[PDB]
Amino acid sequence: GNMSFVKETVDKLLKGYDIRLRPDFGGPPVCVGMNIDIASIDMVSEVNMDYTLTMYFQQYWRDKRLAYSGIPLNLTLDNRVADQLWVPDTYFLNDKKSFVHGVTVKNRMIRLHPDGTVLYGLRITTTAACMMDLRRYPLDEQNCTLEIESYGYTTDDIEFYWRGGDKAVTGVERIELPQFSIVEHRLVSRNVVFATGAYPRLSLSFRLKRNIGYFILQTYMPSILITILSWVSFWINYDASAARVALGITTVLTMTTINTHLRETLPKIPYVKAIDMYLMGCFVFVFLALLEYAFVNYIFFSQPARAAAIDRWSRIVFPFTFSLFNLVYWLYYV
Amino acid sequence: GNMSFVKETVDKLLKGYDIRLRPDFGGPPVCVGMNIDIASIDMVSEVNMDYTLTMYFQQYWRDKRLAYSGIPLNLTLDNRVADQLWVPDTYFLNDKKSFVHGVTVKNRMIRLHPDGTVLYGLRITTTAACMMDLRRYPLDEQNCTLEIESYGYTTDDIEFYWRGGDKAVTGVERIELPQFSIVEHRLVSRNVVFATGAYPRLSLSFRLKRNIGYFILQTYMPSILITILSWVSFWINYDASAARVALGITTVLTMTTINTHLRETLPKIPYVKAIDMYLMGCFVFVFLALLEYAFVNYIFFSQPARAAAIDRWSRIVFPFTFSLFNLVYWLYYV
Amino acid sequence: GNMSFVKETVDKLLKGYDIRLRPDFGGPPVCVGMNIDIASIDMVSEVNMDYTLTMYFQQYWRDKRLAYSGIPLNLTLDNRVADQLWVPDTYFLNDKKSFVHGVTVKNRMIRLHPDGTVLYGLRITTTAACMMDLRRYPLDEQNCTLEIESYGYTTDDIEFYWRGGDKAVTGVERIELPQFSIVEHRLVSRNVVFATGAYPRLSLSFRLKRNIGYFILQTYMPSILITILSWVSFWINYDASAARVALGITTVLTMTTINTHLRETLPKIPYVKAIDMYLMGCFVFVFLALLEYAFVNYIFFSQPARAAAIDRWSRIVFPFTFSLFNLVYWLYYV
Amino acid sequence: GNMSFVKETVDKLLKGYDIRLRPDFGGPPVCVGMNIDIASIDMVSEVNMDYTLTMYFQQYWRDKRLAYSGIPLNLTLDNRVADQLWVPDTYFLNDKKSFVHGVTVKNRMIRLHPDGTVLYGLRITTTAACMMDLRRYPLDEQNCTLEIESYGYTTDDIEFYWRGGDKAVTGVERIELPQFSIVEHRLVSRNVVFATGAYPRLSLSFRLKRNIGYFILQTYMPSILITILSWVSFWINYDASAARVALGITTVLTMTTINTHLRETLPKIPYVKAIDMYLMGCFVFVFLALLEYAFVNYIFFSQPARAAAIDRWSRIVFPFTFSLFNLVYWLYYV
Amino acid sequence: GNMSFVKETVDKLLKGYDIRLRPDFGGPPVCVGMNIDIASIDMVSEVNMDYTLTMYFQQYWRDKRLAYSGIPLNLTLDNRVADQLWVPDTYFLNDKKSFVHGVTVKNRMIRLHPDGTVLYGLRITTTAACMMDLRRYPLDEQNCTLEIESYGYTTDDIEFYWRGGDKAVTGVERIELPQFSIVEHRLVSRNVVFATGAYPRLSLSFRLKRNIGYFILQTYMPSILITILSWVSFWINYDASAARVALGITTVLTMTTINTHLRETLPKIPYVKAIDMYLMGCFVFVFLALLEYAFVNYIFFSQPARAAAIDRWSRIVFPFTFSLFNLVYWLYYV
Ligand SMILES: *[C@@H]1O[C@H](CO)[C@@H](O[C@@H]2O[C@H](CO)[C@@H](O[C@@H]3O[C@H](CO[C@H]4O[C@H](CO)[C@@H](O)[C@H](O)[C@@H]4O)[C@@H](O)[C@H](O[C@H]4O[C@H](CO)[C@@H](O)[C@H](O)[C@@H]4O)[C@@H]3O)[C@H](O)[C@H]2NC(C)=O)[C@H](O)[C@H]1NC(C)=O
Ligand SMILES: *[C@@H]1O[C@H](CO)[C@@H](O[C@@H]2O[C@H](CO)[C@@H](O[C@@H]3O[C@H](CO[C@H]4O[C@H](CO)[C@@H](O)[C@H](O)[C@@H]4O)[C@@H](O)[C@H](O[C@H]4O[C@H](CO)[C@@H](O)[C@H](O)[C@@H]4O)[C@@H]3O)[C@H](O)[C@H]2NC(C)=O)[C@H](O)[C@H]1NC(C)=O
Ligand SMILES: *[C@@H]1O[C@H](CO)[C@@H](O[C@@H]2O[C@H](CO)[C@@H](O[C@@H]3O[C@H](CO[C@H]4O[C@H](CO)[C@@H](O)[C@H](O)[C@@H]4O)[C@@H](O)[C@H](O[C@H]4O[C@H](CO)[C@@H](O)[C@H](O)[C@@H]4O)[C@@H]3O)[C@H](O)[C@H]2NC(C)=O)[C@H](O)[C@H]1NC(C)=O
Ligand SMILES: *[C@@H]1O[C@H](CO)[C@@H](O[C@@H]2O[C@H](CO)[C@@H](O[C@@H]3O[C@H](CO[C@H]4O[C@H](CO)[C@@H](O)[C@H](O)[C@@H]4O)[C@@H](O)[C@H](O[C@H]4O[C@H](CO)[C@@H](O)[C@H](O)[C@@H]4O)[C@@H]3O)[C@H](O)[C@H]2NC(C)=O)[C@H](O)[C@H]1NC(C)=O
Ligand SMILES: *[C@@H]1O[C@H](CO)[C@@H](O[C@@H]2O[C@H](CO)[C@@H](O[C@@H]3O[C@H](CO[C@H]4O[C@H](CO)[C@@H](O)[C@H](O)[C@@H]4O)[C@@H](O)[C@H](O[C@H]4O[C@H](CO)[C@@H](O)[C@H](O)[C@@H]4O)[C@@H]3O)[C@H](O)[C@H]2NC(C)=O)[C@H](O)[C@H]1NC(C)=O
Ligand SMILES: *[C@@H]1O[C@H](CO)[C@@H](O[C@@H]2O[C@H](CO)[C@@H](O)[C@H](O)[C@H]2NC(C)=O)[C@H](O)[C@H]1NC(C)=O
Ligand SMILES: *[C@@H]1O[C@H](CO)[C@@H](O)[C@H](O)[C@H]1NC(C)=O
Ligand SMILES: *[C@@H]1O[C@H](CO)[C@@H](O)[C@H](O)[C@H]1NC(C)=O
Ligand SMILES: *[C@@H]1O[C@H](CO)[C@@H](O)[C@H](O)[C@H]1NC(C)=O
Repeated sequence: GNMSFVKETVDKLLKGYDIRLRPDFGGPPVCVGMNIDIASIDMVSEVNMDYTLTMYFQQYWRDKRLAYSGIPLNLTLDNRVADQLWVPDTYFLNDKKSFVHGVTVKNRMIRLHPDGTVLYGLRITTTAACMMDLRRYPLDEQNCTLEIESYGYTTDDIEFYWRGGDKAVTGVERIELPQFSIVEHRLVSRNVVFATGAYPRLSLSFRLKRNIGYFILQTYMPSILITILSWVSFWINYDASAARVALGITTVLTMTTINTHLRETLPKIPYVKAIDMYLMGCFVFVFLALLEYAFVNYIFFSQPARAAAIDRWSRIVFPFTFSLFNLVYWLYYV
Repeated sequence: GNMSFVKETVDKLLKGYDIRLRPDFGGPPVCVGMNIDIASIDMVSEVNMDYTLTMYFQQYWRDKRLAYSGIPLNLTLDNRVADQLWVPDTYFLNDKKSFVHGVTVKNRMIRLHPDGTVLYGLRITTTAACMMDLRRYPLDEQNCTLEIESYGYTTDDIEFYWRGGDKAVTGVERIELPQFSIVEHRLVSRNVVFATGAYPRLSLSFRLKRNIGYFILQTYMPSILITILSWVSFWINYDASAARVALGITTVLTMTTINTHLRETLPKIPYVKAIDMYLMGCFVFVFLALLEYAFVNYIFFSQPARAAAIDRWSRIVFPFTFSLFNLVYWLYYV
Repeated sequence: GNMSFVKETVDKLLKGYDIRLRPDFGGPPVCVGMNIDIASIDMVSEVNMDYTLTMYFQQYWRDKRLAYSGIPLNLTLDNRVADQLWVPDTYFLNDKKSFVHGVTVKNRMIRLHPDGTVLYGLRITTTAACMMDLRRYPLDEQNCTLEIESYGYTTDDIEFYWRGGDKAVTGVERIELPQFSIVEHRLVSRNVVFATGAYPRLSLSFRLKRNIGYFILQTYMPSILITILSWVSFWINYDASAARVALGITTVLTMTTINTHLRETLPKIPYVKAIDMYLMGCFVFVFLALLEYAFVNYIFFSQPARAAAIDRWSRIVFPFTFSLFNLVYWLYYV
Repeated sequence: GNMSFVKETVDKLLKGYDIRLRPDFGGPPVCVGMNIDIASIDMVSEVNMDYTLTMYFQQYWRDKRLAYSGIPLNLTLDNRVADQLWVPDTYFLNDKKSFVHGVTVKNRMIRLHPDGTVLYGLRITTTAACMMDLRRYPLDEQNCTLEIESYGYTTDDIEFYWRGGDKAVTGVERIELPQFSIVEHRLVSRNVVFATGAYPRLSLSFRLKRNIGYFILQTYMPSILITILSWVSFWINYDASAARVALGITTVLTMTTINTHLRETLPKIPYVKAIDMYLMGCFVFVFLALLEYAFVNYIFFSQPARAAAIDRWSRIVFPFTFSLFNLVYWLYYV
Repeated sequence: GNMSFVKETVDKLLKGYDIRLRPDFGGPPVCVGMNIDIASIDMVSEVNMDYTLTMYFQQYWRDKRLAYSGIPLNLTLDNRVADQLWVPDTYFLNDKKSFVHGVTVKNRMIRLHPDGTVLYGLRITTTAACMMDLRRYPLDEQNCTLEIESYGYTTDDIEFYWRGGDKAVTGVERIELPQFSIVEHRLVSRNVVFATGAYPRLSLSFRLKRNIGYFILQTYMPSILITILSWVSFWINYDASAARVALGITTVLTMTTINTHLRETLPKIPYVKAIDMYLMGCFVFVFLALLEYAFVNYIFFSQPARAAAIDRWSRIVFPFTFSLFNLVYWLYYV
């Protein structure tokens, strides 16, 4: 109610307050509770192995030196006063690049409570590093984490606990990933023992299961249809060598074009993937079909009956072998 | 007219002023009237799901600590004095990267009125996230919003409203996006009850309808023409096996190439859209035409009359099926 | 010319000087002459509809409060003194991203003259926004401007004029652009009546004409060559249908490939372009050629005389129709 | 355990501490031990010949001006006090771009010991430059270094050394790169004599060996298969001129397409590489095959026995010559 | 060397020192000797027409106001002290983005000598604009200059010179450009008479000659081979019309594909280049070959002897004309 009285109280609290000293200095470690409200996951990139995360990050502790009485109201002070208070040396272990928004002001909130309780909130957009195993891509299921740790202090000086247990991290439900779909998020709290000593550690881990419909429609289906078309050559009269040659080589060319342009579109992740195995299997299949036709034409003149027998045998073997290969591929990667 | 008198008045007003105290602290919430004058909309990135906007953002309120007498003319102060007054902690809920233009000086305006009225203007460019459902793309209509909220204060301390009813936001017609076309913009003034409590909320949302002519001329028309060309093989005698084989397979190759180049040129949004269904339908059609020719060629030796009848049936079946497919597609996506 | 005396005079002038108060407060508006010396127009990006510019921008204005006497020289002070003066709130209406170079120091020059006049120069690299009309691309003629306006002051307080008349802008001739040749630059001074009174406005506009040689040699010529090659099928014995089918379909494939690759190379602005119209016209022509050949081959057995007549008439019509289409295209767009 | 007593001790330590003077200024050089704990290696781009690194950098030394007695605790101070001390002018010789993360605070640790020993830690993400000789790419083996030097001081003022011997650098094993695989890291400590004087110099070097399986699967195998397909025309009766013409020319087109697409997908370093030699060799082989068929067709009508002999000799020579070329390629570059 | 005495000396020197006043203000100009030690040149971009350069920039002058006595040893100070002295307003005329490396400390050095001599060192990376002409690309040879000039002061107040003559710039030998090869570097010390007076201007120019082997292997050789293959149709019996038509049209397709892929790979610089003329020439050659064959086929039935004569004449005319064109081209650009 009295602006001047509140100002006097705040100035008295700030007077004699040494920001260079943590609260309860020389005593038991000060516990800090952390709450994360994930506004949205911006973008996941396999090329850079990173995901952009936008969130509200709030820390909660108690500083005795800041305890004040006579004003029952919680004091949500202006952000600019935050520079005048001790704050935890919280940082994210695996953020490649992070920043705090500043429009129209720094997205920063300080709230004091009569018992000396301090609440400090930030709005952070951080690009965290998530190493991914893409052997089973695009049928992959990644597990991307965000780590939180104190920088200078140890467990003897500061301890981290999740504020609210499994309810501490909110907003997972409303996250919209156009390509992925969040399956499960977990919170872990523990201590990491470096050679220097023990440090607090908090981990927020999501598991993301990748959508597959787009890759089935746009990637696998063209290859399957090209492989099927390659078998048209079998039901062709052997005398019409020109048409069979044109069909086989054109299907091979189409397979090469789709493979290379998919590689161009798909991320440049340099190692083997399931999609690569399937595409090379289809390519080997069409190549073998053309080779079989060449063998048929070669032995066609000497033993036409054996050539016809080979052609009709391939008419069954090639679709059968392709189906068997597809069954093996789907079982292995599902 | 006396600059010394004005300087004395300003020094008196700033003397003892506490930036940490909102106007009428401990009393009624302070009303804030916000206006946005949009300069232009830069880009609408579907890949990153965000739009870039530039606007003059003005906040209007009253602070009694700044009321002065004797000077009828309003005080248009330098932008640096804004660092010494109190300003609302306005922030944007769905922004990813925003900044204030500072050339040549920071684009910040402070205007004080004799009755303590304060007007505070910025020139802000922001990249606001906007989740897009591109299933009906490119025939889709999107709805991109901009949310404005007080980061620290609650509805008990501050209240937002649009200064000027629905005339608060201007320049919508002056926006000229080459790609989209603005349909309707709405201003919403509400309250949101988070776990902490109630916050004001001002939402300015546009609905954009994507222009279609470019995709009609550049994407659908070539696919339709290739589909039509695939039907040429029907008006060919079965003897010209090489001719029909080459025609069908080259139409298939052309379809694949145009599909791949459209996929690469179009945004890499990795899920099924309308255009992809259309392209796969056309590809299925050319595949079926080639397969039909193969079947006719195989059965022509045994039952030439039956094969000729099947071909002449296909001559009309294929265009009819394609027309039905197009009708179904263009009803399902209109 | 004593260094200590000069320092004392400068301190005295800065003593009792209020930055927040404009000169001639509550009196005549302060005139501000402006000069621009353009160093180099970096790039003109059509995709982002913007252009990068680098220039020397100088503001020249009288100031009674800074008048000094007894020193004949015009003081040239460090940039770090400019923060202690009053400067006009000049900004640019349509700069997406503008900044001032700061290596090895801020490119800011302050010069004071005994009569109280002040010269203030900056070196600025600004990315201005230029909305382009590409309906006649690449034969377009853009008009890209730069607007200069006061931010918080009105014409009742500050006036902008081009100091030097039509010569106030220099270095336009030395500008070099890979794709454009500057035709004409214009300077305009006016006052724009916003809601909050009038505002001074200085517009500097350029008209840019796009070079056509690269597009002619790289886009239109190959399309014309393939169009001509389409007619080759006309001077072919129709009995050998396989060769003609291959020729027509492969010309269509080549046309599609070049069209897609030009789409990939050319900017991705999604609407109608003259180049697009030309490419679609050529594609339509080759498609019609293949269709005519198919119809001739179909009717070749009913009456060879009619087929030969149709073929020989096509040999005349298609070059004639193509020439007429080219005439229409080059006359409509020029 | 006395807060005010420790504050007094810290103020006394900072009382008269001159930052601008090195410890023991004018006396023996101050030995500085350095440790690096590498968090991760972000990426290794050959396009810019640079790799991004992130690590904790710790400097350990002694300053007599910062020695305290009576307080057994190691004073772990706030980061903001680091600006009031002296720290070595350590810098990296080849950092194109580097920064210190500031979320949630600048990751800067200051720790003081009773004996005046100071430990100073930073979390640095940098972009080191690493020139690469990719002639043997993708079978290359890069040597990428990070060099550390004093910017202003000489060996007479400061002497860098590795703290704790070769164990000064940790986290090498935890580094994971999708494409490479660390073989060995080395630490070098020395002095470098310039014209001005001798500078201490530290060097941390990595030897990265590139993974080869991805390119075997993606690039070499398609080319080998295309070469084998080109060989097919040898086992084709020379009467089928159209068949062999189509086969050879289509194989050439396929080789061109894969060559161009692989050149685009691969990094754009503009000089010769082993993979380029391999692709040009395959192109040479397919060109020779088509030329051989052309010669056989030309001489076929005159001396058919000679033409058949040439074809059957090509049947053996071409696979043999290709095997020899592959042997040369996989012996020289391995 | 006494710490307290040195600190007293430094404080005395800074006592009353005015940064805004240049040394010998109002008197003779102060000569500045500048050395540049180039560490590396990152990249040269034709798309942006600029080169990235990292260097040590050392200025050398004398300010008697800072002259000290009694300390024979030279002094080296923390970079922060540079904020309290006078330094020249040096800048680079043709830069686009420049920054002083600031890890760990700002890469800045200040050294003082008893005679008042000041040495000032920066570690600067800048992207300098170099207007590159690429008519003769890739056989071109560029001349890229970095200009250095004062901003506010003129030749009356300050003069620029190279400290070390032609040895002022070092490290040019160590520069490693994979794309280019440094041929010569020159230093000039001109004066420029702008409308505001005469300014010093130190120019450092490089001449870079582009390495060409990569383009010969990857760009010219495929075109030559395709042109050669286009002549295969000449050694084909005219009866086999299908084979020759397919060969010609497919060679045209391959030429178009390689030209388009080169366009995509080559920098988007939109004006005619030597490589474009060469590719257009090759394309015209294969187009004329196909046209000649078509004319031969048309005239074959009426005058078979003339057709045979034309076919046998082309086998020499086309290779001879192509060799003549190649001679003209490779003599024009070499
Ligand atoms: C992505 O992948 C990471 C791993 O790389 C997953 O993170 C792991 O999650 C599991 C749980 O799912 C964690 O396991 C937990 O470890 C805690 C710490 O254990 C240490 O300390 C204790 C003493 O305090 C020692 O005894 C122990 O040996 C370790 O040194 C435990 O306290 C937890 O116990 C809880 O669960 C068990 C049952 O599993 C119960 O019996 C307990 O009562 C208690 O409830 C638990 O064991 C593991 O530590 C995490 N890894 C790391 C490195 O911390 C992510 O979960 C995954 N992402 C997703 C979305 O799942
Ligand atoms: C893009 O998509 C967004 C949603 O994602 C759309 O935003 C919605 O816009 C509509 C209006 O078009 C909003 O509806 C309005 O909400 C107001 C606020 O309601 C709250 O407060 C009132 C009290 O003030 C409470 O009674 C109520 O329970 C809420 O707590 C209402 O005041 C508005 O009332 C109007 O309509 C009613 C009838 O429905 C009339 O009786 C009233 O007189 C009045 O005319 C209205 O209901 C909606 O809230 C917005 N969504 C969200 C999440 O807030 C955008 O409109 C869309 N883009 C475009 C271009 O349409
Ligand atoms: C790119 O496109 C822009 C427009 O989008 C062009 O800018 C226009 O340029 C023309 C000149 O070529 C400008 O026309 C001039 O406007 C001046 C301002 O008029 C206003 O203000 C005055 C008071 O100051 C009012 O009286 C008046 O009603 C307006 O409100 C006039 O003063 C000029 O008049 C002079 O020339 C005319 C003949 O043209 C004479 O009759 C007059 O006596 C006088 O000498 C003139 O009319 C126009 O205003 C500009 N646009 C804008 C928005 O300002 C660029 O030129 C174009 N780029 C290129 C390269 O051409
Ligand atoms: C990537 O490439 C870099 C080079 O570009 C490699 O770095 C080199 O590593 C070697 C070691 O493997 C370094 O060699 C060492 O140099 C030290 C400095 O030499 C000076 O001082 C000595 C006296 O101490 C003088 O004799 C000498 O003339 C110099 O003035 C030496 O001190 C080292 O000596 C060690 O080995 C010798 C035997 O060879 C022993 O007798 C010594 O006791 C001692 O153990 C050693 O010679 C070399 O200097 C590094 N290069 C540079 C430029 O410094 C990287 O190793 C490479 N990457 C990988 C992964 O290997
Ligand atoms: C890239 O291209 C630029 C030009 O665009 C080249 O820069 C030129 O470099 C040459 C030197 O290589 C410069 O020529 C020299 O200029 C000096 C300054 O001239 C001014 O000052 C003198 C008085 O001091 C006046 O007389 C004169 O009018 C000018 O006002 C001269 O002092 C030099 O003279 C010396 O050499 C000449 C022969 O060249 C002798 O005859 C003289 O006796 C004397 O020894 C000389 O003329 C030229 O000015 C530069 N041009 C520009 C625009 O800066 C770059 O060199 C080129 N890149 C590379 C790698 O070469
Ligand atoms: C100081 O400023 C005055 C005022 O601009 C300069 O006087 C001008 O001098 C030029 C020639 O150099 C004349 O063409 C102008 O007409 C003069 N203007 C006026 C108002 O007198 C003077 O030259 C400047 N001197 C210095 C050393 O900068
Ligand atoms: C302005 O007010 C000051 C302070 O009262 C006074 O000293 C001065 O004379 C006044 N000047 C004018 C022009 O009114
Ligand atoms: C010039 O200034 C110096 C320093 O203040 C002073 O000692 C000297 O007397 C002055 N001389 C004149 C002529 O003003
Ligand atoms: C703690 O420090 C305060 C302030 O210096 C002092 O008054 C008090 O006596 C000290 N107490 C002890 C036990 O050192």
